[PDB]
Amino acid sequence: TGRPEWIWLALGTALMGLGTLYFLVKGMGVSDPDAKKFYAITTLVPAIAFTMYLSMLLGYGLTMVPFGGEQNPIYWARYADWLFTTPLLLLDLALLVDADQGTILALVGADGIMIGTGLVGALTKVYSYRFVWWAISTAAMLYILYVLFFGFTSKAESMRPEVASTFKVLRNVTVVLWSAYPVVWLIGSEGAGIVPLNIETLLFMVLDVSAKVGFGLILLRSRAIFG
Ligand SMILES: *C/C=C(C)/C=C/C=C(C)/C=C/C1=C(C)CCCC1(C)C
Repeated sequence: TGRPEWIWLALGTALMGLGTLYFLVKGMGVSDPDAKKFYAITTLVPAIAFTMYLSMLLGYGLTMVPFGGEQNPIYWARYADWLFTTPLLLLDLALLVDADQGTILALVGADGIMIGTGLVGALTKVYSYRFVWWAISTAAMLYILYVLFFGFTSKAESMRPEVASTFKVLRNVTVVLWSAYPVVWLIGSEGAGIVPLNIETLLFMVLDVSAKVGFGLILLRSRAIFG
């Protein structure tokens, strides 16, 4: 069907795949138990993204939703990806600063809410109500970011310098990249329809690769994953 955005879905497919393979090869060679746990989690992240990117490329995960007097193209496949990838990334961060079980539960719960309401909003047929779900989803995102910035950064002060320094960089990459998603959603096809789907796809691809492969390289190349 040659939709304008396929080139970005194809490029995201390739980068997510390359990233996954490389992390897989690199993780299989490691013998430290703790480093292996980080490797399995981190490898799974782009592996999942890969499948969803490839599916969308082949014409799946796309549904037309009515609102604003138009049949708007909505890629729901993105939420099936993010439902599992975002909490795994949070787990990597939590294991890094040795966060408590209660903290992890709250972050994942908040993450599930962010993705769930995000998807409900992306499927809502009442234009103005789309933004109510988006508002609720962004709020949950802000809760998560608050915890990583105020809770975790504090927690990282119990760890060695290199562990705290690695966490700060990953914390900063996450805060910057994650905060951008709601904005893209708002001005894109899911929201105000200002930015075209092809460009929107290009934007999500850059953020996704960065948030997963970029994040992954930073973490797995560090000495912080060793027990
Ligand atoms: C690999 C994917 C990552 C790191 C995805 C992060 C996605 C977000 C932080 C998404 C946030 C959203 C909102 C705040 C509100 C509207 C809908 C979402 C799900 C796009």
